[PDB]
Amino acid sequence: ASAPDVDDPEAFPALA
Amino acid sequence: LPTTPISEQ
Amino acid sequence: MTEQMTLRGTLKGHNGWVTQIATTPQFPDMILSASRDKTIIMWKLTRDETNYGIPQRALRGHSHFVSDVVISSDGQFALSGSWDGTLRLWDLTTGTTTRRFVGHTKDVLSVAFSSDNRQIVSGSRDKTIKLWNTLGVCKYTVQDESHSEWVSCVRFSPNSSNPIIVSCGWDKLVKVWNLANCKLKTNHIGHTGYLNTVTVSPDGSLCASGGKDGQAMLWDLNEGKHLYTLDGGDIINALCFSPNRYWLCAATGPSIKIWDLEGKIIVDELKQEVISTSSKAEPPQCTSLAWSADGQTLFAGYTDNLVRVWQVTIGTR
Amino acid sequence: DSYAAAVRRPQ
Repeated sequence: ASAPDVDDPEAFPALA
Repeated sequence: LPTTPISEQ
Repeated sequence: MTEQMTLRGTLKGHNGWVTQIATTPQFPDMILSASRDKTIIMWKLTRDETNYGIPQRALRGHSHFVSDVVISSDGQFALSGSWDGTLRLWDLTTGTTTRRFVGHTKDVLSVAFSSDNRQIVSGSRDKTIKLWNTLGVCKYTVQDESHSEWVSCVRFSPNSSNPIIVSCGWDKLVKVWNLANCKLKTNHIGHTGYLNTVTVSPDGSLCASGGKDGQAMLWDLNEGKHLYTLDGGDIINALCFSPNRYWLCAATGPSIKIWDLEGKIIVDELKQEVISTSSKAEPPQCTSLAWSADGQTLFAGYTDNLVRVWQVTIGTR
Repeated sequence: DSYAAAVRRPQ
């Protein structure tokens, strides 16, 4: 699998 | 066992 | 007026080895400490004469030794790892596990929070590094070019301009990973023993590694070159950079050695007040270190279930 | 300066 897109906001949601 | 610190890119 | 460190007090309440200590810049009066009693104590720094701090809350969800704990930038959450193989995200307001991170098949040895808190990285005894999001989903698993032994410490670089992850392991290697593609960037060789900890300076330009061989090597993270090696003289269990001074603190055996990075000299050596007892047992080992937000206080965890507090006092000559 | 620069400075 390719490395996840860091800038992608849905792939890496903010912590809240 | 290493003797000197060597790093490679 | 050389700076010196004095014992201000100890934090009591843990029932196992204090494995990690975490502090947050947002809350100067709150620290977290993991332990082998499977709990994390949230402390209240009362700074009273009787006690420097008392336990305020306990995070009780892990079924084995808690290895690592980190607080969020906001200071409201705490990520933790354990020998149960899972990570737990704690809401510090209520003390409940918001989320669980599953996928590691062996004991989790280190967990780190990204600078922007949008990424999570963990190292485990199954020789792999896993990258998670805040929803508990393992986005990537680093198995190519990974450590051949246990991954003992994983850290993020505070510099956002340099998105890298530093990782040490028992294969005596320090690996720098490019976070953009989760691929190996540098491979630092030179340690003759297994590595226990890696720490990155507040500017994300220097990395310190240490472990069994007792040597604290400093590697440039901008240029990927070895810089200096400091003789700890004992197994390095924890490493820390002062947030405001050019200092490197190492938990070498039962004592803590502070090094002035400018002069490559020892500023102070923090030895516990060894009682004049006939016991031949080795003194407790310092296993964790943490600097406070302002950098005037240092918290050290030991194998006698205590968190000793050291103050940066201006010592007149 | 930087932390790496501090180490780079000769004693």
